[PDB]
Amino acid sequence: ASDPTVFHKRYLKKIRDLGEGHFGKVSLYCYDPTNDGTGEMVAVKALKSGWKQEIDILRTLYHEHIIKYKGCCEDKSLQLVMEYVPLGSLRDYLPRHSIGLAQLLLFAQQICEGMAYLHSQHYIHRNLAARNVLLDNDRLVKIGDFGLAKAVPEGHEYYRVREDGDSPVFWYAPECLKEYKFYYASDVWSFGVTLYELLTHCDSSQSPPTKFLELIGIAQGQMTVLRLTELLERGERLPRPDKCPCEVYHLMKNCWETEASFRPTFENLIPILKTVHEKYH
Ligand SMILES: CC(C)[C@H](C)n1cc(-c2cc(C(C)(C)O)n(C)n2)c2[nH]nc(N)c2c1=O
Repeated sequence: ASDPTVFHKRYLKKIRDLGEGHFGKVSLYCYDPTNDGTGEMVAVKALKSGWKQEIDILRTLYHEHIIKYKGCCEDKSLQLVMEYVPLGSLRDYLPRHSIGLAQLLLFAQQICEGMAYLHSQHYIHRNLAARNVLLDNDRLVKIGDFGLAKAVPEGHEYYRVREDGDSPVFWYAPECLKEYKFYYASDVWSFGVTLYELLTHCDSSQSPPTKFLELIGIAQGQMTVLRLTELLERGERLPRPDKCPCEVYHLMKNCWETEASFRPTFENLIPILKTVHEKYH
């Protein structure tokens, strides 16, 4: 008799490494607390100011399309225990599997469902990329890696953070690149980029950073963020992917409205994506 959210190191046996989450390596573990021979698979992220904020946030969320908090283990450091999403990320999935257009439109829809909820709870994700969206057994999107997620203070529209280390700047709106201000609408921009990725089946050669650097026309370096910002401010965007319908590119372009106030909300995007998914099913 005790708290299920408390995980004990003696019953966690590591199967393998899964990947590098932002601010923490994720691994796969078998948790057999009752020694019944089977236990359960779980994902475990090792964390070292806001270095716990991913646990603080993710434990307050309950939704089918957001990866589910299970508990913690601190037997200095901390291990976030999450559900194991067994098919991994879309970035590594889509290039290795054949996937139709409607199925892609359905993954996009699910992301919006999860993100509408997230924003309702007054959080921003700040890391919405195909790489951080995971598939379960039924090919259901679970949104993951809340390493950069923040609580938007109440009454406010954005949150200001200048990340001392790496961040996904090729998924980031100009206000993010320029003012380090992250609105709810900024996550919609990232979703837009995430949908571009979907439709390119995450071909690395067509990936947002590959594309954006070609368009900038200058080699990667200290001035890139500035040039990317000036490029996006001139209204250039990622190209319509091959065999992507015009109507679906328009959706991406609307999520890519330069000024953040003119972008769709995740609420607004849900009916639209259902209707467009229907049209191509
Ligand atoms: C969201 C990413 C950044 C992290 C690393 N991540 C990865 C996985 C995963 C990775 C794989 C492979 C294909 C082997 O690399 N699989 C099958 N699953 C995973 N599963 N469940 C989770 N919560 C979870 C996760 O967070």
